[PDB]
Amino acid sequence: KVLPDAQTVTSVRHWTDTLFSFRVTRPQTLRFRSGEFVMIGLLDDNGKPIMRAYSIASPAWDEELEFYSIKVPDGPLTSRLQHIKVGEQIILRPKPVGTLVIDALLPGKRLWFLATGTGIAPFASLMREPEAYEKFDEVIMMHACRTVAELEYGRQLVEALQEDPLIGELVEGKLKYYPTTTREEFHHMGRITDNLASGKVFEDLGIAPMNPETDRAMVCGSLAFNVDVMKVLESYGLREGANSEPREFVVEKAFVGEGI
Ligand SMILES: Cc1cc2nc3c(=O)[nH]c(=O)nc-3n(C[C@H](O)[C@H](O)[C@H](O)COP(=O)(O)OP(=O)(O)OC[C@H]3O[C@@H](n4cnc5c(N)ncnc54)[C@H](O)[C@@H]3O)c2cc1C
Repeated sequence: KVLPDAQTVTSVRHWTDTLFSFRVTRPQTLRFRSGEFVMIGLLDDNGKPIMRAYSIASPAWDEELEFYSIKVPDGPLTSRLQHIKVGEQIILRPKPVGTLVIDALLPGKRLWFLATGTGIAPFASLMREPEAYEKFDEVIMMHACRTVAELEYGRQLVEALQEDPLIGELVEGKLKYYPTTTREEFHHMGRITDNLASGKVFEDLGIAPMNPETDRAMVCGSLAFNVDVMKVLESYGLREGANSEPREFVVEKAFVGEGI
């Protein structure tokens, strides 16, 4: 059974028939930076581990670890994981890594989180990271999904941040949220690549145009989504970097392959 690096589910919350979030106890010695991912999983029928990469959806200070997950019909992990219940366990490898970290960027004045689908997961972490509002004056969350229902987890998160009297102040008109659908009717629509290139996002939010001097960005989507967004960023004069030589943006795959 689930014994290796076992942690315990403390809460579960379903959002759509393809999306759910959950939280589990944190390993005692685990330390990470907001944005990083880890390996989790469950045993298959024969007792073999089914391991998968997951961004930690909670910020570094949170006492429990949060995850925002797809539900793949017939997906080896999530076909099983979607039916997880409080009190049940999961395997968790306490080896955080990744390049969606503030340290992997040149310091600047504005920070952009550019995501689609479950790619908002590392930004559910980072948007709740103190350092994000310390090192930057403005934090822009662009989230693009096909439907209004897929935006809800993210929408509730940002609502909680903007309303809470304490955080609401600490995040003093710094956090800007721009959700869009690409298929379903919604007050705000369009692909991140198009809304960034056209300059429409700037008019809607009422913000200064993208500037390589000051703007820094993180991209988390399908490989296809990362490619297109890289181009638009580079058109603005921003260059890809990392911990080795930090520049103005970083990208990570929300998953491998084509996507649900
Ligand atoms: C760096 C990294 C971070 C990741 N973070 C998350 C995360 O926080 N939340 C999460 O749900 N998944 C995340 N993924 C994907 C995750 O590792 C698994 O692929 C996922 O749990 C589904 O596993 P499965 O075995 O059920 O399906 P798989 O056998 O892994 O894949 C089945 C198919 O479903 C599609 N798919 C898989 N994951 C997604 C996704 N998240 N969104 C849309 N389509 C998908 C792909 O087309 C894939 O071909 C991440 C992947 C990487 C590489």
